[PDB]
Amino acid sequence: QNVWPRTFQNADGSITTIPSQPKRILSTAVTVTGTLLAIDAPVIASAATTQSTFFEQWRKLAELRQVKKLWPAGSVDLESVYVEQPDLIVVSMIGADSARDQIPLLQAIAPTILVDYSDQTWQSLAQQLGLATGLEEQAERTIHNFEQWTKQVRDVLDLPKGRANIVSYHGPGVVNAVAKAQSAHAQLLQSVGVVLEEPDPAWQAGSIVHRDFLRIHYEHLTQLQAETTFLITMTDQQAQAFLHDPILKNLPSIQRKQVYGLGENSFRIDLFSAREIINSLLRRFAGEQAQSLVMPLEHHH
Repeated sequence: QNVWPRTFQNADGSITTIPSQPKRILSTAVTVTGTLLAIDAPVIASAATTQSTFFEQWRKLAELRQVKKLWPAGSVDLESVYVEQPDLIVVSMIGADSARDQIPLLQAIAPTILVDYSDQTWQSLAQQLGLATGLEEQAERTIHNFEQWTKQVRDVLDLPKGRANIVSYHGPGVVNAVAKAQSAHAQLLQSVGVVLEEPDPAWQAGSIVHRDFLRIHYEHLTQLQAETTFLITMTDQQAQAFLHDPILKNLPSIQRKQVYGLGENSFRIDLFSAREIINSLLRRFAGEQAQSLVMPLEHHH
């Protein structure tokens, strides 16, 4: 019968023994909280962004589930963790929201696990979170339902002819970026039928490398060939700056007026920002097939 206690494999190759199924999960990493919510884990409290907020893709869901907002990233409050009486404490390995250095102190309060969201998809992260929480079946269900959804959406979209690129636009005089072939963004769009133009890895600027984005000198933007451009972290209103950038006036996507914001929450892909992104593709490209496939933040509360 027993699958508790169990031992969780932390992202750094350490381990953490979890004596019983956690029912009071506290997240020290605002980024991880999105995926805890995605699999309906019993999260009772979560740390926040440096700006003391929950990520907007899921904030409303966290508030609805009464997830207590804790400290802003960068100011881990060990005493508030003690107060929450957690039975599982979740820490990220890499990022502003990472409480990795506090693991020894955290482990003194409750079983503390270490996960990495920076180097894998939310889906891969969801599977690991399922093991830590006994929600393996829920993780798979969430992942699979989502996959089936993208298959359904793929069938109803009427995308522009040709290819698209995925750009993070900051304008002239500054490093810009293009989504890489293995990025979560590229995989998501490809899953609903978008055919992508990939960036030249030679364009790499500086020494900071990320899984999702190739960082590049602004001047390389003029070399993009795709007939469509999707803009990271931008609304269509904000996209105007890209459309009206005189240096970019010859881009095929600008010539065709096929430049589209991926939305304010599209920097990082989790279930909820992915949902928003896919919803925007339905509304733009699926016509009156669009609405019935649009997915809410949640339903059947």
